[PDB]
Amino acid sequence: TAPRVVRDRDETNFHEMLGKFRFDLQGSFKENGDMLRDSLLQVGRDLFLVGWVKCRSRFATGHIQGDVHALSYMRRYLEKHVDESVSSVRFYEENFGMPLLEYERLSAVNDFRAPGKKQQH
RNA sequence: UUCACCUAGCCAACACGAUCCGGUUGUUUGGGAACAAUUCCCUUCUAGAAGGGUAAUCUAUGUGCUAC
Repeated sequence: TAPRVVRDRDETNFHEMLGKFRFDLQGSFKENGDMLRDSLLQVGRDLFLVGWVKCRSRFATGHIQGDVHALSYMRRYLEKHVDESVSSVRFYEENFGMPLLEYERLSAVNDFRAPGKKQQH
């Protein structure tokens, strides 16, 4: 687990680093956010996403991790290239350069609560 | 492909694998139950006749009875 202090430069290692994404969406969505979740999953597979994501009617956040260069494209896609209406984009934290990764597969957390408890809640 | 999340609610006979045990550890030829009164008649033989017995209990599935 050698840090970037060993010899990363602009020759060949400039595109050999990992990190975490930074995004926090907020605003109303069509139906219950089904369109946004489906669109994000298809694009995420092409970029070989590892982290997870959360989608809902209003709340939309998550933690996405991957390559330093791969995540750069997603920043522009999820800021202007949005078919739905977006109010504003927030940020929580970011970090570039880290040995190995935490997650292994891309998945979206969905509300699988039973319908019986929905009325009580 | 809810690869997710707790398990006093799993197989060692699909397979890998911690420890004990080591059956020339394989092969040739066979078997692996529920149903006995023998070809019964001095009337008959190269064109049809007389006798066949374990009645012990459950679960899951096809199939039947309806008008005086």
